[PDB]
Amino acid sequence: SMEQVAMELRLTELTRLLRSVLDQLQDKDPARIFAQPVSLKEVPDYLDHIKHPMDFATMRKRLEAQGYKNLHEFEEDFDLIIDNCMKYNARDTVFYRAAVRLRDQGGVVLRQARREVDSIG
Repeated sequence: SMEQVAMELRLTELTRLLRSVLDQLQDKDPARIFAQPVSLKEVPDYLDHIKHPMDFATMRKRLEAQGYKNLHEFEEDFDLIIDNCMKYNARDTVFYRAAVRLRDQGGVVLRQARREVDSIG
């Protein structure tokens, strides 16, 4: 149907906008702390601590399959990156501090992304 096509075009355009958002958020992680999944070979207990691991590469795979239906879903995964790190790592660590700085900086980006998603529809 044409209606199904129009919905698919909207999803495609959302995917475009979320790719630009993802790029901008990942630039706020110049250390690349959040680039890849935590390795279960290197942190064998991780899944005892963190139930839903998340990282920028895993987000990018979902994005490229057009797997985010709305900005809320994308934000959920970004918040998991931050929140997982702030739980597993202590306040005095480079990891935790990197997560705080990512959250603070990413807030700016996400605030305008929401306006754009609402504005363009």
